[PDB]
Amino acid sequence: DIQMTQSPSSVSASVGDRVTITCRASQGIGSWLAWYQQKPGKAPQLLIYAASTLQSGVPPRFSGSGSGTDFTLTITSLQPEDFASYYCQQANSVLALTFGGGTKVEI
Amino acid sequence: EVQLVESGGGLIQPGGSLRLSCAASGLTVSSNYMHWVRQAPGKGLEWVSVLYAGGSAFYADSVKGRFTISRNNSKNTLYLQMNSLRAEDTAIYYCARGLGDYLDSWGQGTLVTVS
Amino acid sequence: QCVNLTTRTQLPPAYTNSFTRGVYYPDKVFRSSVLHSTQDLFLPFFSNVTWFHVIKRFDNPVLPFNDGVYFASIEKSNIIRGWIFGTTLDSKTQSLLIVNNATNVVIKVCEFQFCNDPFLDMESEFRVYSSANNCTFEYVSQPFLNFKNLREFVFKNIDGYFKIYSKHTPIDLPQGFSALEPLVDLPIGINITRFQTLLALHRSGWTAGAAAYYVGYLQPRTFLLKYNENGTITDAVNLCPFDEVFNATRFASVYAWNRKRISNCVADYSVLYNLAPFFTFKCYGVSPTKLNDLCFTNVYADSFVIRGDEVRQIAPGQTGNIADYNYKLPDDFTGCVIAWNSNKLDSKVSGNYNYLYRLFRKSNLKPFERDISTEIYQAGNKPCNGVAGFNCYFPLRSYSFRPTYGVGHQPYRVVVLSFELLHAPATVCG
Amino acid sequence: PTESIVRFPNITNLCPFDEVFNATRFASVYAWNRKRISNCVADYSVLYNLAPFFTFKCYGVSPTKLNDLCFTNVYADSFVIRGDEVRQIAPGQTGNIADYNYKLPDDFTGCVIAWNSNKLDSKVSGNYNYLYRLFRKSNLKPFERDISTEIYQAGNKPCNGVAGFNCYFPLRSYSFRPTYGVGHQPYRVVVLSFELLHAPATVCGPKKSTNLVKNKCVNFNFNGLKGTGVLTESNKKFLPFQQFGRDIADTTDAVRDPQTLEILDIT
Ligand SMILES: *[C@@H]1O[C@H](CO)[C@@H](O)[C@H](O)[C@H]1NC(C)=O
Ligand SMILES: *[C@@H]1O[C@H](CO)[C@@H](O)[C@H](O)[C@H]1NC(C)=O
Ligand SMILES: *[C@@H]1O[C@H](CO)[C@@H](O)[C@H](O)[C@H]1NC(C)=O
Ligand SMILES: *[C@@H]1O[C@H](CO)[C@@H](O)[C@H](O)[C@H]1NC(C)=O
Ligand SMILES: *[C@@H]1O[C@H](CO)[C@@H](O)[C@H](O)[C@H]1NC(C)=O
Ligand SMILES: *[C@@H]1O[C@H](CO)[C@@H](O)[C@H](O)[C@H]1NC(C)=O
Ligand SMILES: *[C@@H]1O[C@H](CO)[C@@H](O)[C@H](O)[C@H]1NC(C)=O
Repeated sequence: DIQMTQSPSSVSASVGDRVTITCRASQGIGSWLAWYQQKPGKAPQLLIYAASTLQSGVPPRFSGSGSGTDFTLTITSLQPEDFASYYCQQANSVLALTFGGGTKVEI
Repeated sequence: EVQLVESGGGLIQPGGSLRLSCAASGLTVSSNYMHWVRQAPGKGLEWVSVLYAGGSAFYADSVKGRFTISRNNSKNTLYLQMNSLRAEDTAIYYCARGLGDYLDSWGQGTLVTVS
Repeated sequence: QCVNLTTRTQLPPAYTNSFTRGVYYPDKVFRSSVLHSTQDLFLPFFSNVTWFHVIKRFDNPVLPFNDGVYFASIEKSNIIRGWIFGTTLDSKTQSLLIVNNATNVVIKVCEFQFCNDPFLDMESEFRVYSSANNCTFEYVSQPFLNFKNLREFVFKNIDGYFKIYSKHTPIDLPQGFSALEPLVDLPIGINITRFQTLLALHRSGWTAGAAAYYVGYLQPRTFLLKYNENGTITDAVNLCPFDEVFNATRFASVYAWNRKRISNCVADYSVLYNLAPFFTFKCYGVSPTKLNDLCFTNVYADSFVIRGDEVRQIAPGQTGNIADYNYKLPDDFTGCVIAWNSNKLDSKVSGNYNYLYRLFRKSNLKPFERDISTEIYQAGNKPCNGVAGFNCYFPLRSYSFRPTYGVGHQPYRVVVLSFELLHAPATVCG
Repeated sequence: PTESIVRFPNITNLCPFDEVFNATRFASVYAWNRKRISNCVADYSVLYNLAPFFTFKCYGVSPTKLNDLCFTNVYADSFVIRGDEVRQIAPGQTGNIADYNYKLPDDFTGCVIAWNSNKLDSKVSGNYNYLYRLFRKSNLKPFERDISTEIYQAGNKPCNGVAGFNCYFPLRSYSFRPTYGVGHQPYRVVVLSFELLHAPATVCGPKKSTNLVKNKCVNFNFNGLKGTGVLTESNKKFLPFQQFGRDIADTTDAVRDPQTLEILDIT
């Protein structure tokens, strides 16, 4: 019924650049988006929740802005420490979260 | 200040019975939702299983059957049990905890292979 | 497998008198030298029957079976074979099939798919039905069989009984009197409202001989029967203002659903039965058609706003977060739930935070119970005194509304009507 | 009035009556089956030693007089219904069940048998093996089959199939949970309808043969009909279909006994 997809697949950029990674949704989700990181061989970590707020302990680098469909993550400076994957989480009334593909950032 | 431990990995034949353990540290599993997630090599996360805080469990269309979850409050350890598995079902498994519409707690995993 | 015929000739039907036809034994009892009166479906004297002649001529029309039929047919060389009784004559209904071949007589009822023109054709061709899949009742009976032969048949369908009447005797319709003894009683228990006959065609091709049969109607009339010593028959003679709860601008909270009690009026369900915007009419226990007939002693109304997901999840066979920690339906529910889209309103420029619902609870919630979610929630070993900690927080959450959601991801105006049974007198019955 | 004269019609091998009872797969309430049972032993007395009835109310027939009446026509039916609607089987009762699926006529003779089903017909999942009818434009004739698959019409707008609001499915399933409730527990109902008509008996109970005695004023029992009188042959001839006769005063004066097949005038 619902499926998540991501147009970018592998974007390479320097520290002073914008990755411009977004997640495409067929229907509109209102401020219920979260972005995670997948480190190869390491446990995942939290970045944001509900696409408007910031989780405690997360450095102020990952942000987001979007009402229902167009969500784009903005990074002021691309640190070398957080080089992992990106995933978009959207849910209906029940807690049925949906995940799409992963985007890899390389030097 | 939250951590999770998992046990039960090993060698399991296809179409067999395997039991998984997830002991929460510092949290009581009877007052919050349990979450399961998979990370396949070269793939991403997707729904596995979520246990409610009460006596009910939610499954997807493909995993509607063959699954039976009976948590134990004596040791605060989550239990996952299945009776049949396929060749495409092997990856790393994580038990997780979180609030509504987003999950926070994570941990390590146990790897199982079939042939 | 059927073959259409295009050589049929159209002629107006003819009529024949029915002086002394349509008399049978009222019951299996026997009486002698005594006059007895019965109230049963007979054929009144000096009635009107329709003259059908077969000779090419292949008049096989279809007539409705309003009441019992009297079948009189002068017969030679075994022209007619049987009759078809059925409502619509298709696989959607059960229809009879009577055929008497060269060996025996079989009575089979199934979902026979009769073609436009069913007939029969030594005889080795039977084009009557295509196939059947779900039928059980099958019966096999003994063979019942210048012109010199006449047959009389009377078929009645009362109390789910199919009684056939047969009489064989040697000989326009001749004038005379004869008996008609019952032969076979069969409890088919099926609805019959139309009938048609069967004609057999002999190849040379498809030739029909000189045969004729009569179709008559039966009417209730008392008759007198006279017997003798030999044991034979000789001769016979204040409305509720529902617009307030169905057109209110604002509703209550999801968790704090409003409780209302309105009574002392009549139930005019046809007012909201013909409304345009609503499309959900799910009901359990009591059918909506009967709902305007029976009397209910309790009427309850609920006022809350929620999307169609909870409208579909209100059934007790499925659970959910709201269905387990906020509001659940009792297993013995007999009411109905009505919801409709309200996308024209309740959508401002910014999000709306006026509706909240519960998320976490220790156990299940008893139905139709009022609960206030204002205390802090604890999950770890150490509780908090209202502190928004890592494990301790407020279960309540806000709502986000935009005009660009999916097909079913929109809030709906939901009203719940519940019916209860009690020994108290009903305050609303109309 | 010392002893009888003739015996009841000859008995044969006992019918497989254990097939209709103790069943594992019961038919639907609307798709009930019919079968013919004849020419065998009437053994309804063992049903008391079988599982208890608790719904053995009958109208017009005694519960323990079935041995001596020997009804000639049987009608075995398989019904499924909940425990709340077991009291709706009585005739002259309205309701959706008693007007859309099956109803009892006023002149009905006999009674039905129902019993609890707590041990079987229940599992962890819902039992969706039985369906009923809820919507029709007309009522029911007594003892009339009703197999419907066409969609119901609700309004002037035609419906090709299922609709959200315009039309509804006429068939609905059953929800039989183990903890649903005792009042909603499904009950298996079997129908045993009689005729109470003087007919040539083809099935009867196991009785004792009696030698024929004539010209004696002793009592007799002809197919459950009692009386006193003398037996004497006459010159009247009866049709093979006809069995007995009646006079002007509606008093039986003749009977057709099995096997021997003589006149045996009552008085
Ligand atoms: C029978 O009906 C036809 C027309 O339907 C009429 O012409 C004829 O006179 C009628 N016969 C009798 C005996 O009433
Ligand atoms: C003839 O009828 C008997 C029973 O009436 C049936 O068993 C048999 O199959 C029929 N034969 C043909 C050729 O239709
Ligand atoms: C009717 O027959 C079809 C086979 O053509 C079968 O699939 C279906 O289940 C049957 N229906 C009933 C009620 O037996
Ligand atoms: C009645 O039967 C007797 C012999 O039993 C016979 O002589 C007489 O002709 C019969 N009556 C008629 C009207 O045939
Ligand atoms: C509610 O209002 C609409 C139009 O505003 C009207 O068509 C409808 O009949 C009203 N509801 C009732 C119950 O009168
Ligand atoms: C029916 O089943 C019960 C189960 O215990 C059994 O006792 C009884 O004998 C059975 N009925 C017959 C006629 O065998
Ligand atoms: C039998 O069919 C007729 C014609 O369609 C209909 O009017 C009548 O209501 C039906 N009877 C039953 C009991 O369904």
